[PDB]
Amino acid sequence: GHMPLLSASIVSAPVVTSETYVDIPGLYLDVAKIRDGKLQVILNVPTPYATGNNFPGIYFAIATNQGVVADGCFTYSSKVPESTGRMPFTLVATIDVGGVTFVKGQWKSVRGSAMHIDSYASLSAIWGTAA
Amino acid sequence: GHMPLLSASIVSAPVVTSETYVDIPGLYLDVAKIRDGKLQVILNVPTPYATGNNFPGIYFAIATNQGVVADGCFTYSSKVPESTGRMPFTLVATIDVGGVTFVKGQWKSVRGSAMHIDSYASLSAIWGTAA
Amino acid sequence: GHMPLLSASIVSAPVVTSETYVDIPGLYLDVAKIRDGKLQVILNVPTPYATGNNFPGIYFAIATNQGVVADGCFTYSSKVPESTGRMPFTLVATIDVGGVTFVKGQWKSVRGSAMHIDSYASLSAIWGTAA
Ligand SMILES: CC(=O)N[C@@H]1[C@@H](O[C@@H]2O[C@H](CO)[C@H](O)[C@H](O)[C@H]2O[C@@H]2O[C@@H](C)[C@@H](O)[C@@H](O)[C@@H]2O)[C@H](O)[C@@H](CO)O[C@H]1O
Ligand SMILES: CC(=O)N[C@@H]1[C@@H](O[C@@H]2O[C@H](CO)[C@H](O)[C@H](O)[C@H]2O[C@@H]2O[C@@H](C)[C@@H](O)[C@@H](O)[C@@H]2O)[C@H](O)[C@@H](CO)O[C@H]1O
Ligand SMILES: CC(=O)N[C@@H]1[C@@H](O[C@@H]2O[C@H](CO)[C@H](O)[C@H](O)[C@H]2O[C@@H]2O[C@@H](C)[C@@H](O)[C@@H](O)[C@@H]2O)[C@H](O)[C@@H](CO)O[C@H]1O
Repeated sequence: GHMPLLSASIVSAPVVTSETYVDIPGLYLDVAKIRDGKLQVILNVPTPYATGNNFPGIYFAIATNQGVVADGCFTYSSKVPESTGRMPFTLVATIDVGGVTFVKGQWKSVRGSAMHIDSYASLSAIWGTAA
Repeated sequence: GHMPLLSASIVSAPVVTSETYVDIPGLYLDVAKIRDGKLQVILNVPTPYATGNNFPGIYFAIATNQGVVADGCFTYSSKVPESTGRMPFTLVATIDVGGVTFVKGQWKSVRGSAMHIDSYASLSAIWGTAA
Repeated sequence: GHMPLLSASIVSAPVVTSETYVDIPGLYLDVAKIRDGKLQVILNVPTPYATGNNFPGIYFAIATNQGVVADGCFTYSSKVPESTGRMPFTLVATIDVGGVTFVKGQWKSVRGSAMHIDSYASLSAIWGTAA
């Protein structure tokens, strides 16, 4: 149709620790399957947790073929929290589509944390034009 | 008009405890008042808190006539926190409108928590098409 | 173009304490540079922290020429946390453009907190119509 909404959602990912950004499997939009204008991209990870022994947390990024375009993180406020609580995370970025063929979510450990998704997470994009 | 933006906002809700998803009163979009294509729905509860004595928290869901389409939660990282801090929460889901007549926000207790909204919260939807 | 996506992003702001809402520098959309219909506005501050000695936190607002349209906050759950963890924050509001010429992000201290952004934050708007 004429006003594309793109969405990918997952409910889990294998638990991993990574020093560097690695794809969150399943959070991937094939944009080439839009060639001009803009995409407002939301990465929504509403119920993540991190396990670790040095102020755990998770960095998240939005990436295209051109690499990371935006990132951010949550961290706990204790070195070893009593419980690794669920720390809702959302990241919003707008990309110029004019060598972008895909958008994806990525994550990376804070201080060696293991990264946990065990429920709904999504990557969404709304197509628009420049002003 | 030709590119509908839907929005509902509230500033409070009666405090309740619920084992199961119950509507957050006022976060409701009448979609039937769109019949094809997609809605990107955001549930934004930026300043909630939970009270309780067993690692309190709140689950939130986006639901249509067809039930819950996405959910997630925040939880505290202490069994009884010193203070029940404000834990911003956002949830994003894209729905195929092709027996959807309404979208609403819902919530449910984590471990018997009382659920508190006492400031701005919103439910938003942007209409688009399949790709 | 015919379906404008507006975006502004920053990676830092001078650290300040404020009793009242002050602009977050750089999170500003010139809307007048749209005169009818709606804007869905997202303020995304994914990696803020607050420093303070009385349950620190940050309030955030979306404002237009007409003032604040929505706000919310995060707060820590300890009076003086062991570490001031990163507390992702998102705020979503829909505005009727019919004396709006700009949209901006603002912030304000919780209990005298110093306010910290030292990585990506964004303010985004998608143009639509009434239903
Ligand atoms: C409070 C806490 O951290 N509990 C951990 C247990 O996690 C809970 O497990 C039960 C099933 O027995 C439920 O699945 C519950 O949803 C789990 O709690 C959720 O996840 C944890 C990690 C926290 O984020 C909590 O706030 C959230 O509600 C866990 O099964 C055990 C062993 O792995 O550790 C407990 O500390
Ligand atoms: C630190 C704390 O939890 N304070 C609680 C009190 O809540 C504050 O009340 C004052 C008015 O006296 C303000 O309204 C302030 O905004 C309230 O704090 C906010 O809400 C609490 C629940 C926390 O989320 C806090 O971080 C947030 O800023 C509360 O009135 C009393 C009794 O109910 O308990 C205090 O612990
Ligand atoms: C755990 C913690 O709070 N550490 C604080 C230090 O902040 C870390 O500094 C290192 C560089 O040495 C990195 O830049 C790291 O990313 C910083 O941690 C990040 O920011 C702090 C404020 C927390 O939000 C943390 O969770 C987050 O990962 C800081 O440099 C020093 C002195 O200012 O204080 C430490 O407590």
